[PDB]
Amino acid sequence: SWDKDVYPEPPRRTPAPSPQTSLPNPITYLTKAFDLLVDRPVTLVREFIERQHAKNKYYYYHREFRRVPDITECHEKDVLCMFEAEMQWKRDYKVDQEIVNIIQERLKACQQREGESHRQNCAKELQQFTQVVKAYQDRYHDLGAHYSARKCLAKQKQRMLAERKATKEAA
Amino acid sequence: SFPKYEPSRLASLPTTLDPAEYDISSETRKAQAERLAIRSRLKREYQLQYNDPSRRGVVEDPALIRWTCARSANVYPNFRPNTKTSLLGALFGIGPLIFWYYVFKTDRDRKEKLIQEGKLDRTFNISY
Amino acid sequence: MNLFSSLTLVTLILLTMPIAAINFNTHKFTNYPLYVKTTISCAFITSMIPTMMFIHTGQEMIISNWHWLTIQTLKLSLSFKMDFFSMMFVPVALFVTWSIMEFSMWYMHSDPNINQFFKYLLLFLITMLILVTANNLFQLFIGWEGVGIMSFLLIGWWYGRTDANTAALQAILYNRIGDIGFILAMAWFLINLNTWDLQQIFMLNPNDSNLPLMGLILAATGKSAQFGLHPWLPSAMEGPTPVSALLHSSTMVVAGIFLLIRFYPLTENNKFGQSIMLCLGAMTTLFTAMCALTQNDIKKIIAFSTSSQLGLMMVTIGINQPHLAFLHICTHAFFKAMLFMCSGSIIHSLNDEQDIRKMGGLFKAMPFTTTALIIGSLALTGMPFLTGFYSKDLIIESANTSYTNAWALLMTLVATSFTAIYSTRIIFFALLGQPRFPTLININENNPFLINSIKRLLIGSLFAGFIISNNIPPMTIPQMTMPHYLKMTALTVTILGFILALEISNTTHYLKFNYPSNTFKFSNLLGYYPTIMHRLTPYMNLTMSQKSASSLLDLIWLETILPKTISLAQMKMSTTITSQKGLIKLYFLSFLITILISTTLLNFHE
Amino acid sequence: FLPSAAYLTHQQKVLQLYKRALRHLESRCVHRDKYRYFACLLRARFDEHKNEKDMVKATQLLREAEKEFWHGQHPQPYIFPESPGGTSYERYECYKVPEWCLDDWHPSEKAMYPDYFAKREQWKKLRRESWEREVKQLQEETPVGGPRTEALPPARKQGDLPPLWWHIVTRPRERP
Amino acid sequence: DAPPLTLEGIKDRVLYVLKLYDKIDPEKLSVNSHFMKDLGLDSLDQVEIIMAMEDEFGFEIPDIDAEKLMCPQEIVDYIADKKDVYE
Amino acid sequence: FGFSIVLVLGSTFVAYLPDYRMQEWARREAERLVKYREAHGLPLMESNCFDPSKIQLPED
Amino acid sequence: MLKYIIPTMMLMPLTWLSKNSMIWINTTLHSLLISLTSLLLLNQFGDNSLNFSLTFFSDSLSTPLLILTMWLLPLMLMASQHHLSKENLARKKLFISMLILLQLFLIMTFTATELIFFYIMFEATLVPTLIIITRWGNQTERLNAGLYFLFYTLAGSLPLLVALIYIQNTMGSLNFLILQYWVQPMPNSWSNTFMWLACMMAFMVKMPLYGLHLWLPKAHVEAPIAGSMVLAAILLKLGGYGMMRITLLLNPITDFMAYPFIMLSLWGMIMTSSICLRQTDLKSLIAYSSVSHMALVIVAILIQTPWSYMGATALMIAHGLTSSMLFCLANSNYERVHSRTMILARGLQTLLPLMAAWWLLASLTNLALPPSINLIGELFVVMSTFSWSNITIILMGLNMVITALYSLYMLITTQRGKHTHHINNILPSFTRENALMSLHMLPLLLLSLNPKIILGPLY
Repeated sequence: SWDKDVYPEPPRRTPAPSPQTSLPNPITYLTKAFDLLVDRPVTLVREFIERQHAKNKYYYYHREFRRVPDITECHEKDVLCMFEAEMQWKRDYKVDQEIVNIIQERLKACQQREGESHRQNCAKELQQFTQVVKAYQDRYHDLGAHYSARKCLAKQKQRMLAERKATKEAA
Repeated sequence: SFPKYEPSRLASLPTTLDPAEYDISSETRKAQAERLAIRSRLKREYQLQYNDPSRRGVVEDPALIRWTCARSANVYPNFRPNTKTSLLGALFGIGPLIFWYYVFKTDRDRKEKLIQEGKLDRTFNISY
Repeated sequence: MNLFSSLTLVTLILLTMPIAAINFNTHKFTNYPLYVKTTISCAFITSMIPTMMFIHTGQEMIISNWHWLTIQTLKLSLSFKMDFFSMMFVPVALFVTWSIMEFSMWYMHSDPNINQFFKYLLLFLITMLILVTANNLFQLFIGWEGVGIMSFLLIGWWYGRTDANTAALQAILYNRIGDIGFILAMAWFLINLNTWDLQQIFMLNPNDSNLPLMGLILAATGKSAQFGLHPWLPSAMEGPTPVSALLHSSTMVVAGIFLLIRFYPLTENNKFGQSIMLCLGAMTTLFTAMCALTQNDIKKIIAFSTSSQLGLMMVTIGINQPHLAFLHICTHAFFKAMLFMCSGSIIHSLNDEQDIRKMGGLFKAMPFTTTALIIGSLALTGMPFLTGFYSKDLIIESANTSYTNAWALLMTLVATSFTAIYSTRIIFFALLGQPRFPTLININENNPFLINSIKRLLIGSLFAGFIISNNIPPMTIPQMTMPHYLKMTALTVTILGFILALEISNTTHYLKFNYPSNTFKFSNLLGYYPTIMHRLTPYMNLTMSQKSASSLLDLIWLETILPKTISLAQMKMSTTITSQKGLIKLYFLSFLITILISTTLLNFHE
Repeated sequence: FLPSAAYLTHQQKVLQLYKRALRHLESRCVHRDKYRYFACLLRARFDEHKNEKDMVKATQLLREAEKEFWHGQHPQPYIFPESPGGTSYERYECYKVPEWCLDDWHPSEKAMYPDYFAKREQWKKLRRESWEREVKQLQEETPVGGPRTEALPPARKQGDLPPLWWHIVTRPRERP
Repeated sequence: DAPPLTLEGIKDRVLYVLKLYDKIDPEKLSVNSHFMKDLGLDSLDQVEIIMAMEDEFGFEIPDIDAEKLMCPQEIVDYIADKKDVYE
Repeated sequence: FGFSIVLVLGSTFVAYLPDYRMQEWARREAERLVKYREAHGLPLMESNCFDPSKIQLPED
Repeated sequence: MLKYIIPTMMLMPLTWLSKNSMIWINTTLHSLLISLTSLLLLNQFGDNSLNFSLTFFSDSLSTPLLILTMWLLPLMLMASQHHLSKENLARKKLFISMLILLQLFLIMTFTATELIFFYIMFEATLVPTLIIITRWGNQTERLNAGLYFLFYTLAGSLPLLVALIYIQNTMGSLNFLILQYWVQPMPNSWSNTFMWLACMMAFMVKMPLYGLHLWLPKAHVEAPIAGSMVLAAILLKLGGYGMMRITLLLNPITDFMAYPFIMLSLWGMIMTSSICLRQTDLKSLIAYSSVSHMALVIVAILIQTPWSYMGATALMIAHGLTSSMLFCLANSNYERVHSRTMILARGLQTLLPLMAAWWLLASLTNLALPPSINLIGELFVVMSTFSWSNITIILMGLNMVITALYSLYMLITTQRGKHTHHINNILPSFTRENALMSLHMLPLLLLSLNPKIILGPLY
């Protein structure tokens, strides 16, 4: 399963079709035949397989980590500090890429659910998409292929120093 | 009623209207006869090397081997660097290279100046 | 929803089992054509159902699974959808190709390589179906190059025949220019919108849409046989006949403009884009219309005809009316599949003489194929309520009632007159005149599969145009308010074209033998474009390949600059050093001048 | 560029002109009856000055005839579907598998076809037995050091097969 | 295409469409007769004859051969060679 | 020993294995972290990945 | 990694003290077992690389290339009979042991922790290939080919050693982590520019780029099939591997100084794809094809995008497989007819009915067929270079058009239309050649199903 609050779904809206005239309705007979020829046997097969699964019990756990301190607390060379620092940063980088993947899947799903009126009830998700992706464009973008962690902190210092000069001019 | 059929390097002059075929020297008759003799001797040698029931492999065409070794290995001799060869070499080898190098310098200087000003459409330009 | 998704996926999955049949064969079949025909019939009869559910309810959907290389901020899966176009197109293609399976049981019966032929043609259907179902743009690219290379193979079916593999090489060359256009569009979409996904791209509306739409125009005019890159189409006709039928009636030629029909929310804007669209469409329409006149082969006439129809569809995209263009795709597909199949019936019945000279008397030589040709070449023009009325005449009505380029209107008008007159001339020289074809005749249609296929497609091109074109939700505003002489003008132009072609026919009845006046040449030699470009650009590139690349730059200059100068320097220095005759006075004078040159000239004790 | 001679003839050149112009008039002129009229007009135009006793006037009229023909040719002439450039032109070159092969089969497939392989064995014995002395003596007996033609002589001495017959007899059927 | 052909059919059809021609006669027309030598028609009309056989049987024969047919027996023989008329 | 034990067993081995280059772990960790950061007010992926409390700029 | 080093040693006396007509079976069987055991390596996960010592360690760039080497060994060791099956037992054993020793130095080179060790095993790979191509070159300019190979690859590769010693004694050790985690930017002086030009120019020689590419085609048309396939696939993709590793240093000056190499690579990619359109000598077309695709690889390495490095390693592996297979089909046709030319060996659709499928499928994997790995590599290189500049995609697509043109001309020239009907010696296709074709193609399609392996460090 999945949380309904990270992959959100609006509530369902489904009409009840009122037939004006009486031919009637080939697809209703065909979907009842579909139910009787497909829906029952696959349900019986899945129920058998689920009983065979629930005879025994496996479990897999989620791997979790700790917070090794910083790269801002590591010294000149000290390779057994920078190692834990940059692996912690690289795992943050992977999980942040997947944050961007989740938001972009939400944008795709808002496109396909809301139909031929795109701009109704997709303003909020496009807003948060441009927000998180503006953060990504600011934070990880223009460093290249040989990122380790140190070019990211150099970009951090250079950007906040440039904005410090900008707000000094704005003072 | 004729536009005289000017030829070109791609529209070949056909065998009908030469019109040098219609005023004939006797030496051209001798030339056509000896050319027929050459092709007849070549076909005779080929057909005798062609219908042997004992022969198994290929016929070893010497003109094809001669053309191949003329085209691959025998280009480098003969050669001398002439004014024409040096001119055409430095034209086809360096000219377009330095042209595309100038246009890449121009485009990259425009792009880096424009993003130093920052007025590009990189509102989201993620997959760089 | 269970039924809808499950039946679309089994319509895709039934076209994998005969490939398993040939791969796991090991004991060679005989009824493999029967197997492929009945599985295509089953695929159509399961593809009718979710379209019926689509019109009955609505309910569009996408499916997307099995993601591979979910690397950066993007991710790509096998992701395909069914919307209005994406499942209103599929039963038409399956129906057309099932009739071509009938006709290719018949026509290719006497060639013992039939199993590999149906393998290739089924695989071609699979690839074009993958092209018309996908929304992931990379999967569209997969279907693109796959139908390009199956087009290569099916054009070059008859090995031998240097015309055929020349044709196939030209077709694959113009398809790679379609590829450079399409990858330029793909690059712009990746770099400016983080993906190639039609949902997100349509979710935004990027306003600087110049570079991608130029790439789309280049890809469409490469794939859809249009001006600049058009002349591969009669050359593509030079292969087998059901090959040409499937390859240029329904599939493989609409895939250029089907991309532009897909990208309608991005080409809503950009007036420059629509201007390029309809200028290119009008240019193709007049050019292949005038080029279709004075052509004396059947298949080249039909190729120029379908190029003119794709020209009208590019006009239909230039005016903001994509759904009419899709309706024209469907009706056009039925129609020219039926026309190709009828001409292939005649050509195999008449010992493959294949040309319009020496073709004449065929009416009452059993007139089933003449009925097929008169229904067809009637339906090509605007006949007031037949299948060819709806699409083409709504196209010219919506083209006339719009803010158009004012010359493209005249081009489409004149080329409608031209398609009237070559339709009349193909009827007159194919069916009507005095019989000019050699004796010992065995004209034969007492034949089950031929009459079943022609029967099925005439029943198609009489009713299914109306059946398709009526029960669809109106996705645009129909114009419906025209003056006089703007609605009548379609029938007016087709009737004046019929009068013009019939008087040209009655002048052909005369005997005068007029000399040509070079417009006859300009319309007769395929235009001067194929001869001029195919003698220049193979000569220019390879003349600069022998001189510059082959002999000049790599071999002779690079082998002089890096090996030769170094090796000659080493050779000359060695022949100056070691060339010493053995006199001792020279060696000790060298020692003495070395001692002096180390003491007083270049100091070593200081 | 012909096997038997070096130059065609004068008459042969006029005759090829007549066949090419008559074929292009076929292709130009449909309905076959106005064709027949124009073909008899062309035949009369050749008849009007056929009996001129000069020779330089003959080549004069021939040269101007090629000019006024190449003015009035047809762009796509109706060539038959076996000629070069035609519609088929070795359509069925797919299936012309030559008969130096078919000896490289497995002997079970050779056990499927007994009689044809036995008769191929006797034809191959007929090839090998009558190759050396007869054919090579007739090819190195009658010619001069220069052959000067490409017509090769028949075998009329006493007995057996003509020289150099194998890859001319055993060619494929051209409609397999 | 499924035609059957034999030597009888090609012989009778070639002799038929030579019999139908105008300025010769079916009275003295054997299978073995020359064109210039005894029928007495000119070489121009002999190439018209060759054009008739080409337009009937549906395939070109070259002028490297069309110099030297001259008699309907060799015509029947040559077209039977080109079509390979046996089973 | 080139197909029946190499190719097919290699296909089963690299068909599925532990999650190569930590992909599905990244999926599940991102699901948990987006659920957390949406349930606690703050915007998901706050910028400035290094805390500006823990930075010292050179002065001017 | 020692568990892969030591059975490669132990597979060498196998070949000596196996008896006559039994060296073959034992070497093929045991090298295929080594290939399975090699495929068991693929463990590499997430954060770090994996360390198989302070001596051996594997990045995820090195894993598919290592499996490619230990997979291309048995394929070659079967590929190299019928042109030395009549030779002596001692010379045969010497050839097979030379291939085993070349595999050993290639594994040494791909799991090289230190760049000094990488250089030593780089030219240790260089050593046996000269002996192989010179002793079994089967043509008259094999001396010229091996000698140009030697002096080009040394005289380019040699000041790289001086630059590596200078980095060794100015920044401590040369483990890739401590070369990493410590690397400081090197500003726009001139000595830094010459150090960059030494290292990058050594690998420029090895790839090759256009001004240094006549190195290659003599060493392929004048060489046996074993030296040809190992030379092309493993040596050029090893050069690319080395440039990928050493480009982590010298970060700022590559923007200043890396424009003319991009230029020479692009324009020479176009000129090389043009020169392999009109040549004879069927073997040479694949050689200049390899020059074109590795010029594309060089453009991909010198621009420094993660998309570019993923596309680079995918293009490396796919082109290695495709060019090695296509060399092998060229040798198959040369064993059919002793020609080496192209316009002679015509026909071959009628005869040899199954070989058409392998020619077509190899030509389509060279065509950049879209689900294949070759188009994945070329597509990501095109994406990255259009991010580099908006104008250079014209050269990429023009390369694409000409590449499809010459590859499909190479298909429809040799194997389309009419046998020359004077050949009459070609036998039907053996099971060996088709086994080799199936060993080439089927890993490429099975990687086309799941390409998460071959994408490199920046997955």
